[PDB]
Amino acid sequence: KVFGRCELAAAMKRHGLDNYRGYSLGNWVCAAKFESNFNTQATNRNTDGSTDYGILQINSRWWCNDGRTPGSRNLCNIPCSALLSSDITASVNCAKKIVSDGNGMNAWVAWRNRCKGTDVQAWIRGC
Ligand SMILES: [Cl-]
Ligand SMILES: [Cl-]
Repeated sequence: KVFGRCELAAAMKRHGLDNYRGYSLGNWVCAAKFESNFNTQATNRNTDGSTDYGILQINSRWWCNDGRTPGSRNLCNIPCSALLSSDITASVNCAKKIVSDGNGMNAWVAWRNRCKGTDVQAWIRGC
């Protein structure tokens, strides 16, 4: 499914992402917009043989297991296929592990390049 902006903000808030590990909700909505365009089924293949999966583009080298990525670590202990559900539970739970690993939201390239440093609260305005 393709979430609307406020629809995703409300779901992310129910799943505990607002201010999680120091990141206000607008960070997570902005991240999803530029990572997946709010589509829970987005996938993108990388040069290293990994693939990024779902609404938050979680990577198959470090975080989820897709069975075809060399050097897999599966630190979220989840099959990547579960991250293509229209229900964001599995992606949120893995995102919480990622953002707790020591480099904050810098794991998300699109967030680093296109959200960080902007007024991210605008992404939840009007909701
Ligand atoms: Cl915010
Ligand atoms: Cl998989």
